[PDB]
Amino acid sequence: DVHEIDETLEKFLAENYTPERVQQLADRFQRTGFVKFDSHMRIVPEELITAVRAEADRLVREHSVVKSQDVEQSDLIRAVTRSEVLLTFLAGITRERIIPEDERYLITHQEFASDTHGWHWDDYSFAFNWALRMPPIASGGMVQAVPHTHWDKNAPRINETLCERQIDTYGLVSGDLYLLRSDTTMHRTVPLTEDGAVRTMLVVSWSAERDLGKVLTGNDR
Amino acid sequence: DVHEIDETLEKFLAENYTPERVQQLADRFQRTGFVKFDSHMRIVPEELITAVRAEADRLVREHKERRDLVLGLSVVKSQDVEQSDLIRAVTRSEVLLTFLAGITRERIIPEVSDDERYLITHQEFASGWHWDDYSFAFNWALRMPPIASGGMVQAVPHTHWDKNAPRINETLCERQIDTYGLVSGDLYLLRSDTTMHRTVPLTEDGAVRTMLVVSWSAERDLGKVLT
Amino acid sequence: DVHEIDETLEKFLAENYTPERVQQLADRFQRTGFVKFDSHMRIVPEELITAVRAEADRLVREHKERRDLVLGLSVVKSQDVEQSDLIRAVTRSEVLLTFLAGITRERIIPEVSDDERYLITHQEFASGWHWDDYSFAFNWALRMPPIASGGMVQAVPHTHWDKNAPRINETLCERQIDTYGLVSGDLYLLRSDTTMHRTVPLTEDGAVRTMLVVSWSAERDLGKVLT
Amino acid sequence: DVHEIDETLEKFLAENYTPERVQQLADRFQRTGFVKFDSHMRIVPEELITAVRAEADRLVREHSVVKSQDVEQSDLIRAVTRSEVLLTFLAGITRERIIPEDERYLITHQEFASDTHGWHWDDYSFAFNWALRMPPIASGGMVQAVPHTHWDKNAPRINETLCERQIDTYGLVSGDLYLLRSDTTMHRTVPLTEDGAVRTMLVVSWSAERDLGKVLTGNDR
Repeated sequence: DVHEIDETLEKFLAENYTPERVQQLADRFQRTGFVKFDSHMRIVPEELITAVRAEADRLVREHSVVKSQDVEQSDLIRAVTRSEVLLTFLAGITRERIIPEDERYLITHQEFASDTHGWHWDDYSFAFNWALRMPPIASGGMVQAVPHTHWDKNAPRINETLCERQIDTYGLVSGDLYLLRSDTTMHRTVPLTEDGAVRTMLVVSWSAERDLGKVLTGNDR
Repeated sequence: DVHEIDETLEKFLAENYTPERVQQLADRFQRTGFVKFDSHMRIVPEELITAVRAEADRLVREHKERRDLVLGLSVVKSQDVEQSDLIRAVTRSEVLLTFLAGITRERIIPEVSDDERYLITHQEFASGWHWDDYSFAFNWALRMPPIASGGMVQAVPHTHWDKNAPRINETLCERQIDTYGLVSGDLYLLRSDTTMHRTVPLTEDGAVRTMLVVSWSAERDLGKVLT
Repeated sequence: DVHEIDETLEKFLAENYTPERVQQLADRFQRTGFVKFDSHMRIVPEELITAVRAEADRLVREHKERRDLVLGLSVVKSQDVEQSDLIRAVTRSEVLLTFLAGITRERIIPEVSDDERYLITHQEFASGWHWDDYSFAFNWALRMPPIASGGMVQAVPHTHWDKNAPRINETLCERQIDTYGLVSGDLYLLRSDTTMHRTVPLTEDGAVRTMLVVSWSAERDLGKVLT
Repeated sequence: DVHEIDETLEKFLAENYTPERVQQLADRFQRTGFVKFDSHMRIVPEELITAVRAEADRLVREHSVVKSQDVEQSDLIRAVTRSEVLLTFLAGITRERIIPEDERYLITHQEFASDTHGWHWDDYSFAFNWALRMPPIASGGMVQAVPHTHWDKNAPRINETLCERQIDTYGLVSGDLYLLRSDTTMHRTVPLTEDGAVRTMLVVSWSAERDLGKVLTGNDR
């Protein structure tokens, strides 16, 4: 199945997306920092999600959090998460070039009550996440997002940021994907409420031109 | 002071509120379920807040001592709070209640099932989402930790408590959360039956949070009990 | 049909609404001042809408003829609309009113000063922001032009009419405007005393807009008159 | 006074703005498409606004709308609206390079009832506008804005856009300036309600890198 992934996605995307539909998602992505690809808005065909899930549960059995270099050992994940077809398509949503170049990958695995990935920003512009396994909404695990913010590393003022803004909450079901503007959207996961609530996330980090400019200047400018 | 309290409050409110300001607050209360009375919007003069804080501190210390002397987050129950003449006077003031009814835009009935008229909570160590059974909560944030330590109030207005399926997390997925920072001495009025609300957990021991909570009914709550 | 109307409406509502759906609409009505009953949320069956549209068309044509025969945007006044048995039956239906009171979460009183119980407007040529004096407007968008021609409803909830200084444009600067597209046959319920609202101007001759407007009171409107 | 404008603005901005304040305005600009520089948030000292006003009323006396090449004849307006100090400062708000390069300038002048500049988008990323004269709010003339939208030139669907979004309204007083993200914020002016309501606007259009890329590709990509 390898190397044919490109044609498989180019066909799937071309059949399911008009340019106008992509521009509506671009509007939503700019407004909210967040686009969810659920069963009503698939971006990757179901067979490849089951495959990526299979690869992730295998890497989880040798962890919980799986660090980037371990995740990078999967050839399927590298092929999908760097597919020029997928990156070009998603740049219609970001309305800017995506640069798939560090901590490139990560697999979170939550299970015990109060499991959380607390409020934070990331140093890169984009997060492309696969919610391979998600507990029911009542068990927690939703993503929460505060767009149009920024990380002041000398005084992040997370709680004062919440007082100035409204929090969006996104429920996820197993197999959902989502794109996040991870540098200006403060985000977190909702703590798990039960033990035995399995939450497995593949996180993929990409850059924009602004992230290359920050590297070249060593400065937020 | 006794009936001097009502005279003090009437003069303070008359000196500080225009009809237009009251209507602006009423618009905010309908829109958000929440109105904060802070240093830029006092409703009770600062001298009375200090006195109410002293009374709440006394009740908390006495409650803690009595508990220690019997049993070996503290919560002062309604009947114990009610014994404070000062707290009873300010929180049942005809002047304050009538003023606030201009913001609720409906009658406030200072009657609730006795066990939940009043409450004082005092939190000293790091330690959820709900609705109440009555329309109004009038809360005195007598002592608040830094915003950075937590303790904010969060609110989701225009919701409802389905007692058979509360669906808190599904409600969060459909709505946006508002967060309100408080500092010591702030008061707030909350539409507690249609605003899903919680206290933000404190994330640091030694952050002290002392709240006086007062529950009031509206006409809908009387009817609900009757049917 | 006569009392067959109430039986038809009861069965239609019972078949199409769960308690959870009604509470969701009540949450939306409190939050936005507005609930649209469109093809995905019918409240009156389509056959009755067609019949009400035919009656409104008749009243408009008869009104226009009578005016032409005396004098040489048409507006059918309340007393003339009231003569339609069909329109009177559907708009005063105990079944419909009781159902909608689940969305308002308060009693609906189908009484208003007689001159403004009912209204039919009919607009045929290209041609403002206000509040009403009563809590509820139940509107039948019987004929609507394309959205591109205008005719939407815009709304700013959680406001109030200061009759001495309405300050429409200053209100707009403080709030966000909601816009609702309508197609022929849509109905909507509006909290007309706290939602500043307008019809979007039609920007094309030959775009036809026919509306049946019904005003209802809440308990606050009875009290307001009495005081 | 000419040529000293740079130092005059560099001093004024450095005394009145911390980097943190600029980043809060950046957050607001991304969220809303709109930052207002009123008496509480001046960007240009009062003496230069009175001067620019003086120049604009003169150009208005020989118009109403004053086209770009006529406006360009004013040396003061060119100096201020291309000041490297101002452009560099404002790029802290846009969080991207501003390119002051076509219809570079425009002076609208409204006066009779129902005067309006109807709903539209612009072809450039930024509008830097000077509300030199504004009637009272009750006479109209406010700016209205719908951010996170886009101009589909084959079917702009303005009214359907309003049905999907909320409208922001910004009141302006004489001397207010504002920065607008003019390509993704649908915008208009509120029609004047009285005759003799004088509304004089200087509009300055700037590009971003995305606008140069659209030129080079002839395409929205």
